[PDB]
Order: sequence, then structure tokens, then C-alpha cells
Amino acid sequence: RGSHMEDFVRQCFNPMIVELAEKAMKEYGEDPKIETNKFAATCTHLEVCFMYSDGGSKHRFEIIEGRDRIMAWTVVNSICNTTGVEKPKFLPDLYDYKENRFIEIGVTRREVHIYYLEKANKIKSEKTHIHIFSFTGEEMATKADYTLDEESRARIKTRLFTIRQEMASRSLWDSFRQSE
Amino acid sequence: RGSHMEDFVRQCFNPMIVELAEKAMKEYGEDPKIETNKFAATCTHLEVCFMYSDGGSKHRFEIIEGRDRIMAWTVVNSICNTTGVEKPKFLPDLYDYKENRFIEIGVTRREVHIYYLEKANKIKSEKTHIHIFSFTGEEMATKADYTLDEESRARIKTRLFTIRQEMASRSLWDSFRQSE
Amino acid sequence: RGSHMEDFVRQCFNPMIVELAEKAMKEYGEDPKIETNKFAATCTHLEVCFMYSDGGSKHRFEIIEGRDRIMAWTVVNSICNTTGVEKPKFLPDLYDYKENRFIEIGVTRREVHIYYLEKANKIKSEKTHIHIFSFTGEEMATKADYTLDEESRARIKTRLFTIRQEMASRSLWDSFRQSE
Amino acid sequence: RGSHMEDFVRQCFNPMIVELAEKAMKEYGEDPKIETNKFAATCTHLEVCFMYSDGGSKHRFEIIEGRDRIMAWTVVNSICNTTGVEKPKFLPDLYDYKENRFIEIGVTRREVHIYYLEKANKIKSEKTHIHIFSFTGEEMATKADYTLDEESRARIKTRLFTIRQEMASRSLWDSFRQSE
Amino acid sequence: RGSHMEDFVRQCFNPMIVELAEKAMKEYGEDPKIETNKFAATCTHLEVCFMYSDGGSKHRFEIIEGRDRIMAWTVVNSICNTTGVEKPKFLPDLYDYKENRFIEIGVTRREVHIYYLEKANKIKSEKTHIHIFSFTGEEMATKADYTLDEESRARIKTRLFTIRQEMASRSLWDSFRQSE
Amino acid sequence: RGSHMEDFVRQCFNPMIVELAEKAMKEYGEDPKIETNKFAATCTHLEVCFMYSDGGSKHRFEIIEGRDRIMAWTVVNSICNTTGVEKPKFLPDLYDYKENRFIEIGVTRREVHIYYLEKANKIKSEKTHIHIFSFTGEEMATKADYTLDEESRARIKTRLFTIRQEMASRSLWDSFRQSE
Amino acid sequence: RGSHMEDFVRQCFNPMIVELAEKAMKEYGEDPKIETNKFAATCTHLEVCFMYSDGGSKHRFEIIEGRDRIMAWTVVNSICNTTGVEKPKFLPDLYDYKENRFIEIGVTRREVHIYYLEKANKIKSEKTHIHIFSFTGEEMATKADYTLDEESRARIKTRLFTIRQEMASRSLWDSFRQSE
Amino acid sequence: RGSHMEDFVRQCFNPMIVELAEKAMKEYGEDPKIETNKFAATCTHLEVCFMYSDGGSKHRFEIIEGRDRIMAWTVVNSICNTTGVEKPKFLPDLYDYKENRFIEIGVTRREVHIYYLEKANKIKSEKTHIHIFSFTGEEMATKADYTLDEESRARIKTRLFTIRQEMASRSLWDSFRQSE
Ligand SMILES: COc1cc(CCNC(=O)c2nc(-c3ccccc3C)[nH]c(=O)c2O)ccn1
Ligand SMILES: COc1cc(CCNC(=O)c2nc(-c3ccccc3C)[nH]c(=O)c2O)ccn1
Ligand SMILES: COc1cc(CCNC(=O)c2nc(-c3ccccc3C)[nH]c(=O)c2O)ccn1
Ligand SMILES: COc1cc(CCNC(=O)c2nc(-c3ccccc3C)[nH]c(=O)c2O)ccn1
Ligand SMILES: COc1cc(CCNC(=O)c2nc(-c3ccccc3C)[nH]c(=O)c2O)ccn1
Ligand SMILES: COc1cc(CCNC(=O)c2nc(-c3ccccc3C)[nH]c(=O)c2O)ccn1
Ligand SMILES: COc1cc(CCNC(=O)c2nc(-c3ccccc3C)[nH]c(=O)c2O)ccn1
Ligand SMILES: [Mn+2]
Ligand SMILES: [Mn+2]
Ligand SMILES: [Mn+2]
Ligand SMILES: [Mn+2]
Ligand SMILES: [Mn+2]
Ligand SMILES: [Mn+2]
Ligand SMILES: [Mn+2]
Ligand SMILES: [Mn+2]
Ligand SMILES: [Mn+2]
Ligand SMILES: [Mn+2]
Ligand SMILES: [Mn+2]
Ligand SMILES: [Mn+2]
Ligand SMILES: [Mn+2]
Ligand SMILES: [Mn+2]
Ligand SMILES: [Mn+2]
Ligand SMILES: [Mn+2]
Repeated sequence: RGSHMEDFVRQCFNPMIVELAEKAMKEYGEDPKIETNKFAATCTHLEVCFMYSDGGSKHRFEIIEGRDRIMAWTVVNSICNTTGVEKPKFLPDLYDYKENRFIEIGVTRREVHIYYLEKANKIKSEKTHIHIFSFTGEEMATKADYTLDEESRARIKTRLFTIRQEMASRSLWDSFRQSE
Repeated sequence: RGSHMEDFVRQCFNPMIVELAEKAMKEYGEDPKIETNKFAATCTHLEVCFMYSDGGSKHRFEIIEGRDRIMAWTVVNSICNTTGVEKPKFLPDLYDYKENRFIEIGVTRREVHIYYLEKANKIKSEKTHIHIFSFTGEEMATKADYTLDEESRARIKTRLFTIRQEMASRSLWDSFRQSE
Repeated sequence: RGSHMEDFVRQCFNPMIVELAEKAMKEYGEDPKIETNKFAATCTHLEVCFMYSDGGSKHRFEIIEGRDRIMAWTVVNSICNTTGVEKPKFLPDLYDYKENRFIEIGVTRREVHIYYLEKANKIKSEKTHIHIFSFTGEEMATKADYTLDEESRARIKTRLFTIRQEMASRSLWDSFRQSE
Repeated sequence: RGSHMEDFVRQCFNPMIVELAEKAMKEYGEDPKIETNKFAATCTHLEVCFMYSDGGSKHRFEIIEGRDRIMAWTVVNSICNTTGVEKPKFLPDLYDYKENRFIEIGVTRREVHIYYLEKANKIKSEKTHIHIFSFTGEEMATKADYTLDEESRARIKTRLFTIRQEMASRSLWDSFRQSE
Repeated sequence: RGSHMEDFVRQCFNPMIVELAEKAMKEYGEDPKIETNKFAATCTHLEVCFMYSDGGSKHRFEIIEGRDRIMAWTVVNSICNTTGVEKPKFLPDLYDYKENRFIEIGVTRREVHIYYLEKANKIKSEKTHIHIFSFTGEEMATKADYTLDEESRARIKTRLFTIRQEMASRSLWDSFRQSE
Repeated sequence: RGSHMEDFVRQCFNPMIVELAEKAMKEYGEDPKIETNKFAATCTHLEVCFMYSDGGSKHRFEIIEGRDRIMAWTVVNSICNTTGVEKPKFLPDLYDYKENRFIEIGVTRREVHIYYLEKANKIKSEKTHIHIFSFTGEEMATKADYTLDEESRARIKTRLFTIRQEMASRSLWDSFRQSE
Repeated sequence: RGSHMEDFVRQCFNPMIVELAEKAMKEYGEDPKIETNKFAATCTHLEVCFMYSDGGSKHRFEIIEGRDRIMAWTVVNSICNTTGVEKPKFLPDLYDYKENRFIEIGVTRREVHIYYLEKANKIKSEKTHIHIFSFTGEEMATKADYTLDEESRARIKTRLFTIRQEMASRSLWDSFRQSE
Repeated sequence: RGSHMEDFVRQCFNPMIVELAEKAMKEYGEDPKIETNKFAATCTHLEVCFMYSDGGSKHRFEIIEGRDRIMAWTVVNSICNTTGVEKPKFLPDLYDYKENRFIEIGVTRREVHIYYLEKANKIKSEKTHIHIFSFTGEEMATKADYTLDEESRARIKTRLFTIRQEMASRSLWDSFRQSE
């Protein structure tokens, strides 16, 4: 193709982040060359997931997002068959060894309330914790339990607003927002 | 030879883990090419030992497993001739500088109670702590003192069930279980 | 799945070779988890292509195989729009800056004559050079022009027979041969 | 040119520190080849800023100094548009995610009181924290809040006096002091 | 700013190539953020210069392009004060230790004849060799002496047409061509 | 020369440790080729000093031992001219930013009481803390303040007894002990 | 044990050379801790083999020595089943793709004539080339064909005499010579 | 001390070159802190020696300069006891495996004829080849045999004039010239 959004994603995100999002999109029958707005969303969600696991202790989180579908489900089985928690119907993003629960991370262009309502409606397993982030600096989590400390969460929303600024600087933000 | 279990071990475990287990098996007159089930057990026990030492402080544990027999006994002498603890009759796996005791790590395909009974019957030195892990997610330790925190131990049993799943996925688990 | 052939490919070939073949198979709607015999063939063909380019001078060959379909065709256009050679109907493997021609590399489980007859029948552009290799140590090329020197070609067929031996050692060769 | 101060800066400071100060000076129309005293000051201020961020937690500080003017202001916007703090009129050096305030770092050849009076007079945003260091081992901060612990701050002033000694050892200190 | 050409240059060229062109443009009072077409030209000329020196022997060429103005002229003085050749009025790109002459490399969007006529009219030192390349695959040199072998020069023009294709793929070529 | 002790030191200690001890011995007019027993002592003292600084926080200790005489005294001046402590008459080994005092580390083949009595008699500055270690597992410090935690100190004496065992294993210990 | 020869081997030879010789000795039921003279011989023979392959072209030699017995024989089969040469009764050291023959390398403490007579008497396959080196600087090869150029062979014998000097410097040469 | 020449040497020459010259000067009872002009000469001579060996084939030269006195003489013995050449009375710089002779490299601030006359008068072994270089771009060798090709020698004299320019740029050349 040859879009400005594609070259911005390869320049804005880490090379391994781009490669992991490309594998995830291709595994689900999607083309980052054409679905460039979704390409920027998968990369952003991947970085937020990895920054989220970077907060806390060394053995606190088990990263589920970023693996291929078969191996990601294999880790979920080992976590469920060990701690005893229920098997989630959908693939979560992380697991908290400190709180004994799975975490579903969400990044939002609209309001954090709307996505969470849709994310909580999909996830029938009420035990799975949910944590939403927005490109404007807002956040919301299940039972007001934000898991990480304030500084690690603040670094996540700061990076989110930087991506939003770099997008609007080259005029890709308007098409990116009205696309979720 | 040319077994499926051998190629799985080289693919499932870290290269240095495979090399250390090969040296340990050859030092005791064993061939990983033929004793492929024991090859997978030594690798699993080595990774659990190294993950165990990864939990805690930086100078907490002194790793005994993984060294050759002569040097491993040399470290044991230095630890005994310094802290004043008794010399164990058999080579332990680690030493706890925080609890002032040696640790014997065990990985189990049957029940954790049976191995511990055999491990405690062999080790005459009652001061040496014993910690058993199973491929189903169970654990048991001397005086209910599990040494590490809950998160580090949970990561160990999660990896153990992942190895069990990958084994049964290629149909090596049945021969691996009925072989201990 | 969980096949012996898959674990052998990850153990026999270089990690980047495995990753490049996985991307090529997925790009064309193929699964290395199920098409394990084709997985071993794409890896073997990729290594032969890279060993082929390793022979000769530093700027002699332009590697076409291993790139994604869009970029690989982009290089072909630049080579054709510069030297003046005809655009091949199908994607070749390399280009010879010394002989001013594209090269189509083939690896064969049957006879080198049969594949070349099929490879020459497909490639309508008669200018594209063709070079076939077999797992038994045979080779054949267009106009008896084998491009590289004898030592580099001998190293290719030696590696091919080593892959054949390691396959039959674990009893994957019979299914691999009767599958082309 | 060919000054002794220039060769001392390249020998005393880290290569990346020298490169970052050269880019900052050139971006503001300054030549490190001629403004060698200012070259040593920008390098010293850069190292102090980086040593300052090295103290504390992992996600405590967001480094603003060292970036180009456009990107540095982009981070400031993301920090302000997220936490809700006021936009500073001038570019600060760091941001404290623990104390929710920007930090202006200063290095001084005269008295710490004089610079702070000038630094506080320039910065109209009273919320921005100010922390001054001197080449004699003195320090002063807003509301006597020195942010970091005593050991990290002591390491900063120790390095400052080492730079002062190495300068006077080669007789560049007198020209460096009477130049601020 | 936020241009598509800028993000393409950072994605198309090597990171060090981008950094060297940014330093060269800033040293001569130019902004790669605004002069994005000239930014792509300096990067292309830098890569061609480095690919040119990559052809031949190990000690054949002395790279002049890529250094800052003062050091680049220092090398020219050492080359002139040693071999005895005349000092060029303008900074050349390379020096040939095999042919005992400086080389001026040119990359062209129009015809190779027009630039060479302007390049030869500027360079009064007739001893300095001139070698022009075009984005269409053409080349021309002084006295028909193309210095390098055919394969190394062909690799240069092939890369030039690839840059032209990637530019027109994202629709930056038309503005890039009508800008020289 | 060609001594067994020399080859043991290069094999027992880290390469950089050997290089730092060689520079220290040569700076004071000593030859590690002939003073092989002193060569093993300087290496042992250097490793203990570096293991000592490895215990505690990140910015707790400033390493003085291992630097050349001029730079080591330069750091001492910066530490004294900043914290305000007295200048020691002799070069110490470390400085404690947490306890605000210099540390003199000693390694002993005889009794820890004898060296400390000689070390305390030499060091007139009573503020400088003193910490002695022995090859048998004993330790003693000023005012019974052992600075580090128990685990870090235990790791030091364990390494000391390992060096003693490896020395007696090759029969260099007897000459090493009766040489202090 | 604790021998001077052992510590000299670990200090004189490359770490990977020592590890490869240890694996080869253990595979054949030998202990480098006790067979220290044979330990120095296997290391010397391994380095000579690797220096030998370093001479010539890039794809000239296929290294057989250094591999485990099963894989080394696998390469020999691939070389024989491709070029058509006869299978040697004993494991050779290298294969010459330029001369189409296997090479048996020998290192000698006595006279080069005596070993070659024993090496040629053992190797029944007269096609396998034989090349002997001595610690005094002598060499002899089959049909006076020394394969490599003079400079590469001279570097081999120079290293051999350096090992002999370092051995006699520490007084291990006399026991090493009267041990072959 | 604190001289401009010292900081220039650490900035002009490669770090390992500086370390090797410091060891050589200290081994012969010289201080680079005070003998700064000799410090720049040993570094220059070391780089010329290493650039000289960089010219030619891979196994052509054996580097003698840069080693400590004992090991350097050990290599000379191995070279003499192998090729059969005479033992030089003084330590040479290199040995030519292609020409079978030792090489004495010289760098000169005066005329190349004067040094060679002194270098040839000292070296009684007439077989040792002599090659002189000057800071003005001149060279002279025994029997007009300049060993290397023209391009490698030209790169040496070009670097020599660059060092001369950087010295006079900071005004250290006049003291450096009138000091040989
Ligand atoms: C669209 O198919 C896929 C599937 C995967 C694997 C698992 N995916 C997730 O787990 C996940 N996906 C999204 C997301 C992103 C873009 C558009 C729509 C959604 C719902 N957002 C999340 O927060 C999240 O956790 C990866 C990528 N694309
Ligand atoms: C099956 O679709 C693909 C397509 C590609 C991209 C381009 N492919 C080739 O260029 C190529 N493909 C084969 C091959 C391998 C397995 C089965 C059948 C064939 C014909 N053999 C070659 O020699 C060769 O050059 C890569 C992988 N799979
Ligand atoms: C002179 O223009 C510049 C501008 C920048 C970008 C932002 N600069 C700062 O933020 C900053 N500048 C100084 C400083 C240093 C030398 C002379 C005068 C001053 C006031 N001191 C600080 O403490 C500080 O934070 C970088 C370098 N030079
Ligand atoms: C515009 O000022 C500069 C100056 C330098 C330093 C030296 N420059 C060259 O040597 C050089 N410059 C060009 C070029 C590029 C863009 C627009 C116009 C020209 C004439 N083309 C060349 O071929 C070439 O060798 C680097 C970058 N920009
Ligand atoms: C003998 O001259 C030197 C001098 C230095 C520089 C500073 N030295 C120390 O600081 C230091 N020296 C010893 C030590 C070691 C061997 C024999 C006698 C002594 C007293 N022991 C320590 O504990 C210690 O701190 C380094 C090496 N050798
Ligand atoms: C003693 O068993 C072994 C066997 C191997 C595997 C293959 N070995 C060789 O190929 C080989 N062995 C020697 C050698 C060395 C010491 C003592 C006696 C001999 C004959 N010399 C060679 O030249 C040579 O090629 C490796 C090591 N030890
Ligand atoms: C002054 O003592 C030393 C000794 C060595 C070891 C061997 N030295 C040489 O081989 C050598 N020395 C010089 C040189 C340099 C400065 C002043 C006088 C001379 C004659 N010039 C050479 O060309 C050369 O080969 C290294 C350094 N300094
Ligand atoms: Mn997800
Ligand atoms: Mn999610
Ligand atoms: Mn054990
Ligand atoms: Mn155990
Ligand atoms: Mn192909
Ligand atoms: Mn093909
Ligand atoms: Mn600032
Ligand atoms: Mn500041
Ligand atoms: Mn130019
Ligand atoms: Mn040019
Ligand atoms: Mn000391
Ligand atoms: Mn001490
Ligand atoms: Mn052999
Ligand atoms: Mn042999
Ligand atoms: Mn010399
Ligand atoms: Mn010389």
C-alpha cells in the first residue's frame, strides 16, 4: 500500500512490538498494510500490557498477551490447573500471582466507561480483573482496585498521550479516533 | 538413537540447562541419548533449582546443583566450615544464607508425600530442609516452611504444568510418568 | 498438534531460518504445525539459498528468497529496471550480478531431472538460470553452468545428506520422501 | 580551535553525555569548540540530571533534559494533560511521579543562594520544584524538600568536587569559575 | 512538523545514516523536519558514498563524506600533504589510494549529464574524479573510468531504484523529483 | 619464572581482578611473577572489597580500592570536602554514604585480632571503620558494627574458605599461610 | 587432584578448546584431572586442527575433530555419500573440499617419522591424507603435499614451540615429552 | 600532573592503544603522566605497528610489539627455533612469514635517513628488515623493499599527518618535534 500511519507505527513503537503485533494480526487474518489503524491499536495495547507487567515485583505477573494462541492458552491452563481459579472463556492479558486473578487490559479512544461496560459484558468470568486506559489520561478498574502503584499507572497514561500527540502532529489522530 | 523425547528436551529447555544436565548425566555414567526420560527429569530439576534461587534476595542462596561433583562438595565444605552447620551425607541443591540450612529440591510425577518420605529417609541430616514440587501443582516442605514467597513458588508449579502439557501434547507424558 | 518432525525442524535448523519459513508458510495460508513435512522443506530450501549466496564474492548475489512477497517483487523490479533483463513471471531465489541473470534454486527428494523438467516448464522466462540439488548428492544446472565453484556446491550437498541422515535416524525420512 | 578544556571534557565525561550536550548547544546556536566553558557546564548539568533520576524507584522520574526541544515539550504536554498540573513556562529537567511536580536542576560555581534566587525569579510557576547543587558540596531545594535520599545526593556532590579537582589539576578551574 | 517523508526516511535508511545526515544538515543551517526532501537526498547520498567505499579492497578508499567540516578538511590536508595531489577547492566524498585521486559522488533525479556538467563546472580541480548515479539506473564517470567493478556499481543503482519505488508507493516521489 | 601459584591465581580469580592487582603491584614496585604469594593476596583482597560493595544499596558505597593512587586520593578529597569528615592518613578501601565513614577491609591468614590490632595502630584516624575477614570464617569490626547484613558477609567468608581449599588442594596453602 | 599441568592448560588454551577436550576425554572414559599430560595433548591437537582449517578458503575444509563421535561419523557419511570417496576405518580430523580427501592431523613430541609410520600403519585407507607436526618445528605430509601455504603452516609450528617453552618454563615439559 | 598533551593522547588514540603504551612505559620505568611527549610517541608507534600488520594476508605477520618483554621474547624464540633465522639482539616489532624476516618499525619527527642510520647502527643482525615512517609523509626501507602494497603504506602516512595536524591545532607539535 504505502500509508503514513504504517510508517509512523514502525517509527513510534519498538521493533519487537511491531513484529509481535504483525504476527497477532496475521494469525487472525488481518493485514497491517491495510488495517493500519488497527495496526497502531494492537501495538499500543501490546506496549501498555508490557509496561503494566513492568510495574510491581519480578515474579508478580505472567504475561499472556504477545504469545501465539496455542501457547497462550497453554499458560492459562497451567495457571488454572495450579492455583485453582476458573478457566476464562476468552484469552486474558496477564495473571496476577499476588492477587490470584487474570487481568484484561484495555486501551480506549472513547470513554473508559463504555469499553469497560462492553468488556465486562463479554467476559462472563466475573473473577477476571479488568483495567481500562484512555488516550486522554483516564483509567478505571474492577472494584476500584488499580493493582499497580500510582507512579507505574501514571507512566502508562503519559505514554498514551504522547502517542496521541505524535498522531495528531502528522494528522492521523482524527482517522484513528473515529475508527474504534 | 533418534527419539522424540530428546528433540523435545532440546526444544523445551534452555541450551545451558541442557548442557548442564548432559554433563551431570555423563559424569554419573548415563547417556541422554538413551535415558531420554531421565534426561527430561534432570533438565526439569535443574530449571526448578535455578528458578528457586531466583526467588528472594540477591545473596540469599548458594547454588550447589549444576556444579561438578568435586567443586559442589568444595562449596559445601566452605559453607559448613564457616556457618558451623553439619556436613550433609548427600549433596544438597542449595544453601539458605537467610535460614542457615541446606535445601534439597525434588520434582515429582507421583504424590509429593511419597517422594518426601523417601527423600527424608535417605537424608539422615535432619537439619537439611526439604522442598518437593509435583507436576500437578502440589508442594510440600519441612515444618511447613516453604522458604520463598507465594508468588515465586506459584511460578515454579506453573512452569511444571506447562512442561507436562507440552509432553502430553506430543504423547511423551505417559511414558514419562510411569518411569519415575 | 505435537509432531516429532516439528521438534526436529526447530532443533536441526537455525532459529532465524525457522522464523523465516514460518512467515513464508503463513503468508501463503499454510500451518507449520500441521504441514510439518512442508515445514522441513521450506527450511531446507531457505538454508540452501543462503548457503548458495555465501559462495562467491561479497556483492555477487542479491537474495530474493526470504523476503515477503511485496518487498521481494520490489527488489526484482529494481534489478530489472536497472540491468535491463526481462521481468520473470514467478519469483526467483537470487540474482547474479556477475552473470546478469536470476537463479531458481530447487531441492529434490526424487531425481534432479524430474524437478528441473517441471521447474523449466513452469518458468517461461528462459533467461532465468535454474540450479537443482538433491538429498542424495546430485546436482544439475542450466547449460551445465553451476555458477559457484566446486567447493561451495559440495558443502551444500553435504549438508543435504546430513539432514537426510538425521531424519532417517529418528524415522521421519520415509514420510518426508514420499510427500514431495 | 584546539583548547585544553575541550579535550578534558571528552576525556572526563561519558561519550553519550558529550554527544547530547553537543546537540543541545548546536540546537541553540552554540559551538562547543569555542564555548568550551559552557561545553563543560552543559555536560556537568546533564550528568547531574541523569544521576538524579538514577536515585529513587524505577518509574519515579520522567527525564525531560537531554531530549530535543520539540520532543521534550511533547512529554511535558503529556504529563500536564494527564496529572493535571500547570504547564511550566520554561522547560524543566525532570518530573516526579511520586511527588507530582516538575524539577529544575541547577549546578553552580558561585553560591547556591544566588542561583536559586535567579532560578526562582525566572520560573513563574511556583509549583515546579527547584534543586540546586554547587561545586563545593552545597545543596538547597524548595521548602527544604530534597526529594532523593541522602546517599544519592551525596554521590552527586562528590562527583561535582571530582570534576572541580580535575579541572584545577590542569588549570582550567579559574577560567571555568569566573565565567558563570 | 509531521510529514510523511520524514517518517519514511527514518524507516527506509539506517539509523546511523539518519543521524549523520541530521548532523550535516544542522551544521549547514538546515532542518530535516522542514527540508524533508533534502533530508531524503542527504541520506541517499550518504548511503551511496558508504556503499561505494564498500567496493574494492580494504584500504582502497578514505571516506571524507560523513565527517564534520573541520575534521573532513583535516583528512584532505593529510592526503594532499602525503601523496602530493592538489588541494581541492571543495570538499570531495572519497579518496582513492589505488588511483591517487579524490572522488565526487553525485545522486541525480534528472539526467546524469546535467548534474555532471554542473559538478564539473564547479570543481575547478580537474584531477578530482567525478562519478554520478541516477534513480533510473544510469551512471557516468570521468574519462569513462568507473573505478569499482560492475557488480558493486550495479548494487548501488539497484538500491537507488528501490528507494524510488518505496517513495512512489507512498506518493512522495513526485514531490521528491521536482525538487532537485 | 613459572610458578604453580601464578597459574592458579589467573585460573581462580576474575580476569579484571588479576589485571587490577597486577597494576597495583607494579605501581608499588612489585612483580606478580616473583611475589606470587602477595599476588594471590592482592587478588583476594580486591575481590572481597568488590563483594563488600555489592552488599547493600546501589549508591551506598564509593569504591576506593582498585583505582590508581592519584585518582583514589582524588575521590577521597571529594568525599572529605563534601561530607566534612577528616582526611585519612592512609588510603582506605571504601566509603559508606549511609554511615558517613571510610572502611578499611582486611583479609587475614592468622587471627583476626592480630591484624586489627596492627590495622588500628596504623590508622590514626579513629573515625575510619575497620572490618577484618579471615580464611577460616571469622570476622571482626569496629564497635561490633559489621555494616552489611549477615547474608552478604557470610558469602564473603564462604568464598574465602573456597580459595583456601583450592590452594591446599594443589599444595600452595602452606607457603601462602606462612608468608603474611 | 590439584596439578600444575591442569592449571597451565586452562591458562594456556582457549576456554572452548578446554571444554571440547574435556568432553572428548570424558566420552572415551578419561579424566583430565588425572590424565593431565593427555589433557594438554588433546588441547594442543584441537588447536592445531582449528588453526589448520583457518588456513585456505572459506569453504575449503569440513572440521571433523571437535564433534562428538556420533555426529562426527554422520558428517563423514555425508561427505562419502556425496563425493564418492571411501569410508575411512577411523575418524579423520578434516576433509579437503579442494583436494577431495580426508586429513589426519598429528602432533608429536618425538620424531615426525615415527608417528607418521604408526599413523600410516593404522589408517588402512591410503586415500586419507596425513599431516604431522612436531614441537620442535618439523612437519611431514603424504606425498610431500602440505596442503596449506607456507605461512599458515609456519604459524602452526610457531605456536607449538611457544607451548613447549611455556611448559619448560614451569617445568612440565620433561614429564610431557616422556609420556607420548 | 595535568597536561594538555596527556588529555589529547587519550582522546586521539584508541583506548587499548593507550593502555598498551601505559603498560610498556611503566614496565621500563616511565610515567605517561610526566613523559607526555614520549607517551604520544609510544601510542603513535603502536598504532603504526598494528596498521602495518593489518596490511597483507591474514597469517602474514606475527605481532611482537605490544606484548610484555618476557612473552615477546618467547614468541621470538619460537619463530627463530622454527624458521631457523638468527636471534635478533634487540626486540623487533613484527615478523614476516611471507619474507621470513623480522621487521623493525620506526616513526620519525626528523628525517627518515637519520633514524634509519641510527636504527641500522644499533641492530647488528643485518637480516632484520627496517621500515621507517615520518610525520611529513616520507618512508624508507631496507633494500627499497617496502613489504606492504602502496595503499596500505599510504594509509599509514596519512594517519601520521593527521596526528601532526591535531597536535599543532592545540599547539603541542612544537614541543613534540623538538623532543625526539
Ligand atoms: C482482532 O483479533 C485480534 C486478536 C488478538 C489475540 C487476542 N486479542 C486480545 O486479547 C485483545 N484484542 C483487542 C482488540 C484490538 C483491535 C480491535 C479489537 C480488539 C478487541 N483489545 C484488547 O484489549 C485485547 O486484550 C490480537 C489482535 N487481534
Ligand atoms: C507453497 O507456497 C510457498 C511460497 C513461498 C514463496 C516463494 N516460494 C518459492 O520461491 C519456492 N517454493 C518451493 C516449494 C516449497 C514447498 C512446496 C512446493 C514448492 C514449490 N520450492 C522452491 O524451490 C522455491 O524457490 C514460500 C513457501 N511456500
Ligand atoms: C543556553 O541554551 C541552552 C538550552 C538548553 C535547553 C534547555 N536548557 C536547560 O534546561 C538548562 N540550561 C542551563 C544553562 C547552561 C549554560 C548556560 C546557561 C544556562 C541557563 N542550566 C540548567 O540548569 C538547565 O536546566 C540546553 C543548553 N543550552
Ligand atoms: C547543502 O549543504 C550541505 C553540505 C554538506 C557537506 C558537504 N556536502 C557534499 O559534499 C555534497 N552535498 C550535496 C547536496 C545535497 C543536497 C542539496 C544540494 C547538494 C549540493 N550533493 C553531493 O553529492 C555532495 O557530495 C552536506 C549536506 N548539505
Ligand atoms: C604493598 O603495597 C600495595 C599497595 C596497594 C595500594 C593500597 N593498598 C591497600 O589499601 C591495602 N594493602 C594490603 C596489603 C597487601 C599485601 C601486603 C601487605 C598489605 C598491607 N592489605 C589491605 O587490606 C589494603 O587495603 C596495593 C597493593 N600493594
Ligand atoms: C584417546 O581417545 C580419544 C579419542 C578422541 C576422538 C578421536 N581422536 C582423534 O582423532 C585423535 N586422537 C589422538 C590421541 C590423543 C591422545 C592420545 C592418543 C591419541 C591417538 N591424536 C590425534 O591426532 C587424533 O586425530 C579424542 C581424544 N581421545
Ligand atoms: C623506552 O623504552 C621502551 C621500551 C619499549 C619496549 C620495546 N620498544 C621498542 O621496540 C621501540 N621503542 C621506541 C622508542 C620510543 C620512545 C623513545 C625511544 C624509543 C627507542 N621506538 C621504536 O620504534 C620501537 O620499536 C616500549 C616503550 N619504551
Ligand atoms: Mn489480550
Ligand atoms: Mn486487552
Ligand atoms: Mn541435587
Ligand atoms: Mn534435588
Ligand atoms: Mn523461491
Ligand atoms: Mn527455489
Ligand atoms: Mn534543563
Ligand atoms: Mn536545569
Ligand atoms: Mn560530499
Ligand atoms: Mn557528493
Ligand atoms: Mn586498600
Ligand atoms: Mn584493605
Ligand atoms: Mn582426530
Ligand atoms: Mn589427529
Ligand atoms: Mn618495538
Ligand atoms: Mn619500532
